[PDB]
Amino acid sequence: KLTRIAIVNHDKCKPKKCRQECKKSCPVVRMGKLCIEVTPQSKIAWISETLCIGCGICIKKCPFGALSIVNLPSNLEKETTHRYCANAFKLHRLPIPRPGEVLGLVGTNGIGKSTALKILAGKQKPNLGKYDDPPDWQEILTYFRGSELQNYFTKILEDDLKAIIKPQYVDQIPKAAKGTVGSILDRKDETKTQAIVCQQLDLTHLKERNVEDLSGGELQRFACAVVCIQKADIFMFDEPSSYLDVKQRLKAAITIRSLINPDRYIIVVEHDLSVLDYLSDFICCLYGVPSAYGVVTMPFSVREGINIFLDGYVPTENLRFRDASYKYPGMKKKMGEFELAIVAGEFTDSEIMVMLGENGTGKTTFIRMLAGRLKPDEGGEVPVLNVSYKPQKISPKSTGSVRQLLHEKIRDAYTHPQFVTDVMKPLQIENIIDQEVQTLSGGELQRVALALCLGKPADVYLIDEPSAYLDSEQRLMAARVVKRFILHAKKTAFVVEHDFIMATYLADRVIVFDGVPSKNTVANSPQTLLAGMNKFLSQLEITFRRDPNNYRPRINKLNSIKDVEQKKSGNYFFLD
Amino acid sequence: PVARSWVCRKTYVTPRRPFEKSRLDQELKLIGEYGLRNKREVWRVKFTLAKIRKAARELLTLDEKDPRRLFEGNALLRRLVRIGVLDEGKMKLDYILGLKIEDFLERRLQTQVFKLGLAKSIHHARVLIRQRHIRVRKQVVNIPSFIVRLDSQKHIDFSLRSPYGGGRPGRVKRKNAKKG
Amino acid sequence: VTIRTRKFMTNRLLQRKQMVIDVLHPGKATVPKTEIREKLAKMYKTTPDVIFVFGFRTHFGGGKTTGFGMIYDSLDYAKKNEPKHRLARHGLYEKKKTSRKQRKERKNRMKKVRGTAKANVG
Amino acid sequence: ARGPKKHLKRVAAPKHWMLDKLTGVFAPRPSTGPHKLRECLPLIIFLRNRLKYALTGDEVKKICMQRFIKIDGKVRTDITYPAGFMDVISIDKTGENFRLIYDTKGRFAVHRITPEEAKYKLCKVRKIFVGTKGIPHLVTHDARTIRYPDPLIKVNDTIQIDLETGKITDFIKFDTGNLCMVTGGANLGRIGVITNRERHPGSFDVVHVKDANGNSFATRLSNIFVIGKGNKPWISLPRGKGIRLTIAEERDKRL
Amino acid sequence: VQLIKNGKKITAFVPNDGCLNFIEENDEVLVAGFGRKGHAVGDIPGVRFKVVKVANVSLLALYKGKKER
RNA sequence: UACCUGGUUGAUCCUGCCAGUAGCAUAUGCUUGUCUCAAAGAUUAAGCCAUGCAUGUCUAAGUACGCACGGCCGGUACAGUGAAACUGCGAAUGGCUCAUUAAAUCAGUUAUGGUUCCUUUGGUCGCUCGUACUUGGAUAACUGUGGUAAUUCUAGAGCUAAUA
RNA sequence: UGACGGGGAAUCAGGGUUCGAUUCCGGAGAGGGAGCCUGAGAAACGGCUACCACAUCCAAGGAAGGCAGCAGGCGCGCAAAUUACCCACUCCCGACCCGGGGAGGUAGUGACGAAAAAUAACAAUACAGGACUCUUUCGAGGCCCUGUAAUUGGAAUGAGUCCACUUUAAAUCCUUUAACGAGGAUCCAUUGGAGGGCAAGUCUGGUGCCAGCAGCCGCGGUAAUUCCAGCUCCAAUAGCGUAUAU
RNA sequence: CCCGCCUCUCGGCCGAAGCGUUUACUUUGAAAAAAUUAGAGUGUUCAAAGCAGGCCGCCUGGAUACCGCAGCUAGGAAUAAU
Ligand SMILES: Nc1ncnc2c1ncn2[C@@H]1O[C@H](COP(=O)(O)OP(=O)(O)OP(=O)(O)O)[C@@H](O)[C@H]1O
Ligand SMILES: Nc1ncnc2c1ncn2[C@@H]1O[C@H](COP(=O)(O)OP(=O)(O)O)[C@@H](O)[C@H]1O
Ligand code: SF4
Ligand code: SF4
Ligand SMILES: [Mg+2]
Ligand SMILES: [Mg+2]
Repeated sequence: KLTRIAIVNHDKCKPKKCRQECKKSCPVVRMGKLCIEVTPQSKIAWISETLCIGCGICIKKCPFGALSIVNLPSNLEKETTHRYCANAFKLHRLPIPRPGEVLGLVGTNGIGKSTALKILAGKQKPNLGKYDDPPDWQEILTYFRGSELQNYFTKILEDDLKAIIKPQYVDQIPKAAKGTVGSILDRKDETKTQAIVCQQLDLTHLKERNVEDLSGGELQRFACAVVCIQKADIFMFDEPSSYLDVKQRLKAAITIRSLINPDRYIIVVEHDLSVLDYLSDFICCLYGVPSAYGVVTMPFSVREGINIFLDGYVPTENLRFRDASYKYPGMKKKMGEFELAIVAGEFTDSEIMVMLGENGTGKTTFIRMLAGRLKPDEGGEVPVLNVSYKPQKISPKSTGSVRQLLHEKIRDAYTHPQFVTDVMKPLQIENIIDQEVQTLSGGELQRVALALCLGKPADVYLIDEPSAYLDSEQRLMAARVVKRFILHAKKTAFVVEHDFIMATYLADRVIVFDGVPSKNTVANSPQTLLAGMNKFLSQLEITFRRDPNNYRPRINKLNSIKDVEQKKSGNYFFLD
Repeated sequence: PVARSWVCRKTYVTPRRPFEKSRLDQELKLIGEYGLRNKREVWRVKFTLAKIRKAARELLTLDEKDPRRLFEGNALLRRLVRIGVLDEGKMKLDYILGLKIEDFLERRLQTQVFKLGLAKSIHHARVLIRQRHIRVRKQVVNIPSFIVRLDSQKHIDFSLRSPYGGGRPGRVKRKNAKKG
Repeated sequence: VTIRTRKFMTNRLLQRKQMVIDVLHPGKATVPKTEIREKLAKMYKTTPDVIFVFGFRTHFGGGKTTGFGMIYDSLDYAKKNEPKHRLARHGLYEKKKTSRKQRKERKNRMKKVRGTAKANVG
Repeated sequence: ARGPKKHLKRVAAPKHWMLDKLTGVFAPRPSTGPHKLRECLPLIIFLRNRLKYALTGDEVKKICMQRFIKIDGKVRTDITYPAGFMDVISIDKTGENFRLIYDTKGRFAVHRITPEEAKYKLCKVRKIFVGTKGIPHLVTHDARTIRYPDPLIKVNDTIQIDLETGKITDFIKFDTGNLCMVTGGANLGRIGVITNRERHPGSFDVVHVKDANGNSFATRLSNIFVIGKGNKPWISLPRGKGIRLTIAEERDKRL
Repeated sequence: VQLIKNGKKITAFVPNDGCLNFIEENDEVLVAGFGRKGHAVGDIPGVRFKVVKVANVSLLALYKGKKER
C-alpha cells in the first residue's frame, strides 16, 4: 500500500482568516504529536512529512481548500515483473513498446533502466519476482494475459520480431571485435545500403584505423552504426549521448528516427534531455529508491514527460517522487594518422581549465603529454611533482572489495578529517564500499574512480569526462564537488567535459581545440569563458538558450527567429 | 445490450422453522430410504409437488365447463399419468391432491435402477449411475435425478461400453491382469 | 463409419445441396471431416474437394455426431459462394495478417497528412 | 433522438416474424417501402427463416444481387425490402411462386401459388380523389397510385390488377355477402362472409363477420380486406382456410 | 475511532478475547454495527459499534493464528 | 404450509414492545474438487484524466494526362488496374449515464379538417404557342518557391476536368 | 425527495407493503451556461463561437482542449472486471455482393446470484442386535436379515496429466476417444453451535464477577450444563457465519 | 336458460331505417409493443434454460390467458342519484 502524505500549497492557505480548522480536526494532533503546526500570525500551514499518517481527515475540514493528498512511493510488491536475486533489486513493471515511434526513458541511475530492455528484447525470461522457482515461458504468457504484450512476446518467442540492442558499456567492444572498422562493420550488414549510416554519423574517415584505435567519442559512434544497418525490428538504444559533443548528439538523434519504418519498434534511454525533444515521441519514466525497486510509469509525450519529470511529480498517479526541481610550449604528436599542433599557451595556479572539443580532436592525447608521455617534439613542460590522471576508459583489474582498494591502497594513513565530510559524503561511496569493484555498473565505476583522483595529492589534476555514465541529478553534484575542492586546496586542475551545463558552471579558463575534426588539429592559446564558448559555438553553428525557470540549456531550431538574431550579435549563449 | 437470457429461478424453498424435530425426522427418513445426498434434494421434490398442487388448487375453484379447466386439467393429468405417479384409470383432478411426496422419489433413475434389479443396494445404484454405467435406450445418462417416464422405464440397460455390459474392463483389472 | 443424411434440400439458387450429416462412430473418437468428405463423395458420385462440411458436435455418451454439409456443383461456384474462412480451411485461400490494430493505427495516422504523402506515411 | 431511427432490436421486433432471442442483439429493420413496419416481412427473414434457402445473412445478399428474386414481378436488390399481404414473391430459377397470406394464427405463411395465378393480386383502395384537370386517381393499400379508375370504385373496395401492366381488370364492391379476410388485430387471419357494418360518425366503424363454421367476430373497418365476390375466394388460400380452431380442437387435431 | 468519511468520532468494541493487543493506535479499522440497528445494548452502555478489521486483516484471522500483523 | 417462541411477578391472566424465525439484496469473514448459465465504478464525486482506439465510402454506370503498374504484337480522344484530390452521401442512428425535472416526464387514449418529412415504393416529367452535332469562367490532386519553436496550420507561382 | 417515467422486481392466503440507475420503450445531458453554421433532420459537442471553471505545451510572440464510448489510471469510498482477439455471427452505414464498425460477437478476472453434482461402493471374517419353524432356560441357521471394526480383499470411476480429433475468424471450455492416474482411496469439506428460545454434553482440564461469552433472558464471586481447550454430537453442506437497507 | 299473445321514416310477405332524460352498475365485443409472469407442445443426458425439432425428399410446431383505472361498443334496467 502506497503511503499518502498531506500536501499544502502556499497560495489560498492564508491562516489568519479561516480559523485553523485543519489542526483542530486532525487525529494525530489530537494526541499531541504535531504533524500540523499553525498559528493565526502565520503565512502557511506546515504539515509534517513523517508524522502525517495519510488518512484524509484534514482535507474536508478546510474553509479555503488548499490541502491535497499525495502519494509517496514505497515497496508495493503489486504486479511485480522481475526481481534479480535474494535481498536484491526488484523491477516492478514492464514498459509498453509501440510501432513506428521512439520511446524515451528518463530517471535516476541504478533504477533498472537497462534491465527493462533485456526483458523486452527476449534476452531474459523474467522470473516474476521468484528467484528459487522460476516460472517458465508458458506461465509468463498467462501473466501478461489481458495485455498487448502476450501477443508481442509471442512474436519474440518464435522470433517473428527480431531484437537487437546497443550495449550500454560501449568502451569494451574491441575485446570481442578484432581487426578493422571496414571488415568488422561490413561483414554484418545484411542490408547493403552503406550510404546513409556513415554520412549521418560522420564516418568513413575512421575506417582504416583499427577498432582498438578509437577514443571514447569515436568508440561510441561506431556502435550506433553497427545496430542501424542490421535487419531487425526491435531496437534499444542504451545511453546514446554518452561520450559525445552536442553537434554529434543531434546527428545521432536524427539517424535514430531514420530507423523508423512504421513496423519497427524503437525505444531509447537518455540522460542528456536537451536533444530528447528532437529524439523521441513518447516518454516513460522510472521512479523508485535506487537499486531497491524501480517501476515504469505510463508513457507521456515528448514536451510533456520532461516537464513532469523536472518538477518530479507524476500527474497520472498522485505520486510525488522528488520535492526538488606555469608555462608550457607547444608541440606535435602524430600517433599514427594525423598531427595535433598545439600553440604554446600560458598556465595558472588555483584556476580551472576546461577543454572544448570534438570527436577525435585530441583531448585524450593532450591529457597524456601533461603527464609526461608521448612527446616527440623537443620541449613541452614536465611538472616537477607527481601527477593525478583519470583515464577515459576504466577497465579495472583489482583484488576484492573497495575497502582494500580505496581505503588501504591509496592513503592508508588517511587525510580524514577533513577528507570525507567535504568529498566522500556527497559522493556516496560509503554505501557501495561493501560491494566489490568487479561487479560494478558504469555509474558507480565512474563515481568510484573520481574518489582516487581527487584523493591523490598532486599539483595538476588531470580529470576527464565526469558526465559519462551518470544521470542528470548527480551531474550538478560533481560540479560543487570539484569547485569547492580545488579552490580550497589552492591547487589547479584540468577538467575535460562534453556536457554543456557542467562546462559553463566551473570554468575559469578555456582551452579550445580548433581545426578540421580528427584530420588535422590545433589547440589554441587559452581564452576566457565569454569569447571561448562563443567562438566554439560558432564552430558548431549551434545556439543555446536557458529555459527561464529551471535553467535548462535548450538548443534553437537552426534557422529561426531566436537563432539568427543570436548568431547576429555573436552571443551564442548569454551569461556563460 | 447483449444477446443473452438471464432467466433463472430457484427450485427449492427453505423451511421456515429450521429445527423442528418432526420435520428433521421425516426428511432424514426420506434421505436414508431413497438414497438422496442432502436435504435440498428433498426440498426440491417438495417444491415440484407444491407447484403441481398449486396448479390444481387454482383450477378447482372454477365452473367445470370453463375451457381453461377443461384444457389445462387434461394436460396436467396427462403429464402425471405420463410420468406414472397417477394411474391410468383415476384421471380426475381431485386425485392430484392425493399425491404423496414419495411418488416422485420412486420415479427417479436411482430408485428405478435399484428397483429394477440393476444394483445390490440403492447406494450402489447412485454410484453406478454417476460412473457412466446406466443408459436409457442408447442414451448414456449421468444424472441420478432423471425422472423415467414410462415409455423409457422399459428400456433400462447397462451401457455398451461398460464392463458389466459389453466389454473393455476397467483400469483396475487390466492393471491387475498384468502380473509379469 | 456410418453416414446418415437428415433433411435434404437441393438448392438451385446458390447451386448446392443442403443436408444435415449424422455420423455413427460407436467405438471411435470424433471422426475427422476429411473422412466424412471421402464417404459422402463416394456416396454422391462427386469429387471430394467440392464438398464442404462444418459444425460437428459429438453427442453425450459416445454416440452419434451431427452437423451440416453442403455439396457444390463445381469448384468455381465454390470460389464464388463459400465463406472465405471455410475455403481457407482447405488451403484454397489465405489472409494477410496485420490484422486489426496496426490497420487502425495506420488509418488514424493517414488522416494527419494530405496529398501523395498518404502512401509514404505508413 | 435528434433525427430518424435506423436500428431495431430483436425483442422489440414484431412477434409474427418468430425470431429467436440468442442469435444476436439486433433484428433487421425493414426498409421504408410500401408496407408498414409492424405489418411486413423483409426478404432476409423470408429467405433465411421460412424457406431456409440461405443459412447465414450474407447468403441472402448473395441470392439477391444475382437478380433472382422478383417482388410483384420486379427485380429487388434490397434484402430488407418489405413485402406483405399478397405481394407475389416469385423466384424464376426454381420456378416457384409465393403469395404472402396470413395463416389463421396470424403469421405470414409459405403458401404456394400456381404459375398461372401469379399474374394478378388484389388491392384495397384506400383513397379516392380528383386532380389536375379532373383526372381521377386511386390509391391502393400498397401505395400504387393508379390514374383513371372505374368510376364506381369507392373507398374500402377490392380491385384486381395485372402484375405486368399495373391496370385494373375488375373490382369488388364492399357489401354484406362478400367473403372477407382480416389483416387485423386480435382476429387476424379469419375468413368469413360479412353480415353487418355499424356506422358511427367520427370514429372507427365495426364490421361483423360470420365464418364458414358459423362463429362470428367483428373488427374495425380498416382491418377488413375483401377477398372475393359472394362466398367465392379469388385467391389460393392456406390449408386451414382461415377457420380458427380452439386450443382444444388444435390439440385434438395434433392428436 | 474517528471515521475518515465524515469526521465524526465513535466508540467501538473490539470483540474477542485478547483482541485488544493486536491493535496499534492510528490504524485503519473497519467498524460495523453491533447488531441491533441503532440501539446500543448488550451490557455495555452507549457503545453500538464493533471492529471487524484492523489494517486490512480481520480479527478472526488474527485471532486464530491464520494470518499475522 | 392462512403457523408462532423466550423476556415485567413470589405466582396468574392481559395491553405491550424488545429479542427470535424465514426470504431478499450490497459489503465483508472463513472456505473450495467438477460442470452448464451469469450480474459486474449505479449508490459517495454527472469529480478529474496520460495513451491507443470508438465512422467512414467506388460500382459496368460522376471527374484520372501520377508510367505508380501496364497492354497497344503497336499508332492513336480514352485499352485496363488504379494511390491521391475534387464531387456525392453518412457523420442526427448506435453507445454511455441519470444530474436537472412532481401534471413536467411517462402511460393507455384521441386528433392533426392546424404542420414539415432526406430515403424507398407507385403517379407525374412533346400539357407551356415563346452554338443545341453540347456553351463559359475557375479551383484541387500534380509541378515549383517558402514561413512558423509549435497544429489534421497553410501562403505565393504554374497547369488541367465535373452529375462542382 | 439518497425522484428519470413506464413495461417490471422481491416478498405474498386474500388484501397490502416496498423497490425499479440498470440490457426493451420514452425523456434528458455530454464540466457549468449560452449562441450558431451546414443539413431534410441538431441548439449536434468523437461540429464551431465566446464567458465561467480547471488544466497541457511555449522560443512567453502564440497553439490545442472535454472518456456520463471500449479498456485503463487518479480520487472518493464499505462497495465494482483485461490499456486482449475479430468482423465468422446479428445488423447498420456507403457510390456498394467487394470497404468500415471497442455497435456487437469472443476469450480473460468473477462463490452477486441460479441449475446439475464428486468426496466412495460391494463381498468376507469377527462381534452385537432382530425375528425365529427348534428352543420354558443354557443354545441355534446363510435350516433367514441389520449395524459396526484406520481387520482383510480385488471390481468400478473421475479429479488430473495429457497424442489426436471436434468446436471456432484463430485458439480456449464442453462433448468423443488413445496412453497414465485410488488404501488411510494423505486425491485428508468447511462454517457456526451444544442452558432456554432451538436439533445437540447433566462429560475431562484451566480461570475464579478477573479474562471473557451473551441478538434477548442470562453464565462468571474454586462440582462453570454458557468463558478458554480437548473428546463426543448436530444442523447446513461446496458452502456457511456476521453488518445494514427491506 | 330463451321469445310471444297478452317506436316511425318507408326498401326489395320490411335486412334497410326518423328517434327515445341522463349517468353510476353488469355482461359480451374491439384496440391493447415484445421480453418477463402463470401455460401448451418438445428427453438440452435430467434441470435452470432453449424454440426447437420428427420419420426411411416427407410431415409439423414457433399456441393461449390475464394486462387493473380512463376512453370505445352493443345486450340487461334489480340496487343507487336526478
Ligand atoms: N593506437 C592508435 N593507432 C592509430 N591511431 C590512433 C591510436 N589511438 C588513437 N589514434 C587516433 O588519434 C586520435 C586521438 O583521439 P583523441 O584522444 O583526440 O579522442 P578523444 O579526445 O578521446 O575523443 P572524445 O574526447 O570525444 O572521446 C583519434 O582520432 C584516433 O584516430
Ligand atoms: N545480476 C544482478 N545482481 C544484482 N543486481 C542486479 C543484477 N542485475 C541488475 N541488478 C541491479 O539492477 C539495476 C540496473 O541498473 P541499470 O539498468 O544500469 O539502470 P540505468 O542503466 O538506468 O542506470 C542496478 O542497480 C543493479 O544493482
Ligand atoms: S489549511 Fe487550515 S490552518 Fe492552513 S489556512 Fe487552511 S484552515 Fe487555516
Ligand atoms: S493526512 Fe491525517 S495526519 Fe496528515 S494532516 Fe490529514 S488528518 Fe492529519
Ligand atoms: Mg542503461
Ligand atoms: Mg575522449
